[PDB]
This record gives sequence, structure tokens and C-alpha cells, in this order.
Amino acid sequence: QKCKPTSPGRRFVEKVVHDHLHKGAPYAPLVEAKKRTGGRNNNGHITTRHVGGGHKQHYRIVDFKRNKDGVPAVVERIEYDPNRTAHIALLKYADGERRYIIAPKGLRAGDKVQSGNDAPIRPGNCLPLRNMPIGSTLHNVELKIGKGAQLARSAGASVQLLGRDGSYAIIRLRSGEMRKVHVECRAVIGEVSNQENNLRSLGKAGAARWRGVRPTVRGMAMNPIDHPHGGGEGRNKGIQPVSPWGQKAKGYKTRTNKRTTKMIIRDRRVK
RNA sequence: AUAGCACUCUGCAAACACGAAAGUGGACGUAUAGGGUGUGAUGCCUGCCCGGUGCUGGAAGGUUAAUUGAUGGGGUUAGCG
Repeated sequence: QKCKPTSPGRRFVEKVVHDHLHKGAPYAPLVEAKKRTGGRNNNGHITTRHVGGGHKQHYRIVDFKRNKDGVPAVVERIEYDPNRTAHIALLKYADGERRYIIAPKGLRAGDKVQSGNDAPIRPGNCLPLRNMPIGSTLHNVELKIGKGAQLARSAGASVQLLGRDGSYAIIRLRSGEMRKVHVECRAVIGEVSNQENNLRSLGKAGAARWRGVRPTVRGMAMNPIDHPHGGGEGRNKGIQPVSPWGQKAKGYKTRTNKRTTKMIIRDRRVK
């Protein structure tokens, strides 16, 4: 959707339109308060730069574990969620309990979902990787038994199931990494909704300020006391790029963990 | 500074940051996400060079630390003179 250039700040605005989303208030029992941080920790110092401001938001309690095995549920509606890029679906169980889940692509009001070993192979059903059919597209992949989904949760995300060896399943992630998972962990059929999410163009600086991003100052624009890039008469770089704390920014690898290196077989390539 | 563009790092107990540690932010987020760097709507575009410094990947050839202690040479005295 294009906006007409009636003002200079509207010339380059792109929006994604979805007419099936619910327009009313969210489901009250599943909503709680959430505060802004400003990127400051309990010492009160800034630990993440460029964070502050933005619109007030409530947190929606999303069920990532899907431990209500055996009971079918029906989708009531699809909702916008300010905490994430994907849409959410309100579920209605056969015994009156209501929960939120991440909405798979194509799920509409009136569809049926469930979880467990005996669930059918339909988008939105939650089954163990040992029971998943080989070659399927999955999302919401769990890493620790019972902890819940952690991988491939954003809009348009999906992973590919490739094979099953020993007690481990082989998956390919959307970053290009190829990895092992325990076969007992769960996953969900399908790929995540709102796949047009990356087509939007903000159009102006205020749009970023609404989402809570403060401006970025280049290190080249500072003094020597503030940044290794600071200083000089006129414009000049004269240095191999580094972070404000001296760490190289172009190609230098930073992974350190040695505990989980066995679970990665084929790295995405240029890690 | 900016919307837009590009490179690069990060598979989640994430990279990164604060702190002596416990711990906290990143985020009650999960590669369409998060950090760093440069450029700066849009239109047409963005040539040659990897010798130097850096980064990434190999090699098991040469050099090299703590550790180990084979050999060789001294000091001393039983005794022989």
C-alpha cells in the first residue's frame, strides 16, 4: 500500500494491510502490565544504547509450551501483538479454557488444533520431532525438554526437518546453520504468519521514535576521548573500524562457547 | 540526526554492555530478531589494484615456555699412600 505524497514526511511510507485481524480490545485475563527500561540495568547504567521512549504496551501471555495434550481447540480470532512481529491466535479449548499461541500462516477463525503424539499432521498442531514426518517445514522449535519453543518464532520464520539419526533429529535453520536436536523436543507444523512484515518502509524519523529507537551517532563524529574513531581535521577515517570498546567490526568472529559446539555439524559458513 | 542502502558479528545459558562476584540489561525478544561500522530522500550509477596492514581459512614443515631430568664436571671424607 502506497501513500500519496501530500507532505514530505508521507512520500515514502509503506504499510502492510491485513483485514482479518481483530479490531477490539485483547482478551483481558491474558494481559498484564509491562514497563519501559531505557536500556538500563539495576546499577542504573546504560548497557544497551539507542533505547528509549515509544508507545505504552501491554504484555500478552503467549503459551509456548503447549502442554494441554489430547484436548482439541478451536481458533476464535487472530490478533495484533505489539510485543512481536508475528500475529497471535486466540484458542478455545473443549473445556472452556482460553490461551494464546503464535499464529501459523493460513490459520483463520474456525480451524482446529491440538498437541501430543496422536495429533494429526495439520498446521498449528504440536508434536514431538520423533513423530514429525521427515522433510516438513516447522516452527517454534524447542531445545530443552519441557522448556518451550525458542527457535524460529518471528514473522515468516521456518526450519526444515532433514533426517533422524540415533536420538537426534537434523534441522536446517533460516540462518543457514544445520544443527542437531533431541528427538523428544517438540515443534509446530507450518511457518509463521505476517510474512510480509519486511515490506514496510517507515518513511520518517518519527516512525522509529514511535517504536522506541533513539538516534545513532557515528564514532567518526566524536572526539578522541569518546571513541577510537574520534578526532581529526576534516573528514578522515585512518583506522581499521572498531566498536566504542575497541572490538573489530568487520569480519572478526566473537563466538566463545565451548559447551554446545557438538550440536552444530555444518556452520552457516562465514560465522 | 534522519527515513532508505550496504558490510559484518550473534543458534540462545546469543553476541554485546555494567559489576570484584552474586547478578542485571539485551528480552519475558529468537536470524523478517539483536549488536557494531560506514553512507545518507529520490533518478542514473558505483571503474582498476589482495604487493602492504588487518580479517577469514589451511599446513604440520622450521622456531619457541613452564614441566621433565639423560649425561658431564666440581666440594666434602672412610680408606689407600
